[PDB]
Amino acid sequence: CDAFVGTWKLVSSENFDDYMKEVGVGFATRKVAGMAKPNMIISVNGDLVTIRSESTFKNTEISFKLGVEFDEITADDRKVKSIITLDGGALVQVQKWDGKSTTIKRKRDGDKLVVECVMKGVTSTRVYERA
Amino acid sequence: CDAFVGTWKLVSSENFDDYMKEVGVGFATRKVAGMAKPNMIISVNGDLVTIRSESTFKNTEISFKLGVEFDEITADDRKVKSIITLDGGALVQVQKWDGKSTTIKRKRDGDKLVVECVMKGVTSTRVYERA
Repeated sequence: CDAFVGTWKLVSSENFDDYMKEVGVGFATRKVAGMAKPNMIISVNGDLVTIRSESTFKNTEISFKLGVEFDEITADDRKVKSIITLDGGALVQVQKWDGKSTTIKRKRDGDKLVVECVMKGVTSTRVYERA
Repeated sequence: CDAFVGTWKLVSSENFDDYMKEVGVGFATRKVAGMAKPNMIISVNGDLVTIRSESTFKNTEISFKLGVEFDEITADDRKVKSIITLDGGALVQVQKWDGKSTTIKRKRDGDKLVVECVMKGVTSTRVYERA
């Protein structure tokens, strides 16, 4: 929502390759993804929130209503069911596929946007600043 | 053999966490191993070559005759069958366990010692200089 709207550029990443390993992403896609460093663009229109990621490798885009489950195809090409809710001022996303699940939390920290992704006890943290 | 004897200290590493992932090493051991940066000490006595790795985490040591298969327990605790031969001036090691195999090549490059480890198309390169 409002505090999230804008274009954000990646400043740092911790354990992202390890998170992708746990999600089962293959070596080549982990390599392209780790080189890509995508921007994040968030915008809101009525009750629909859009989150777009743009890079040379892949652009992704999801538009959703908070609290309504929807189909998402991830950058690493998983087809998942996602639900995003607003809790404690953070956007909390749960993605479920093949009996597995991962949580992606997007939260404000100071003037930054922090994305935390958790897959079975492995946590990755990516920090973004406004472009 | 002679060009290999001495104590060597790690200068750089490329793709080692990715190699350990392919060998099936778990997150915590990959983390301790990636932090450890072990020295390598090689010595020869008669027809027995000893290669020792020393770190805060684990010290490992193998003594072997070139061309004779032997039992090795790796730093990540796999129990493997190893054979090391001298080919083209490089020590070439093959480790086999549970129907899998990986090759570790130790070769001189200039004044450096280069260790290349290959597991199903993922290659890691570590470069050492004399201590």
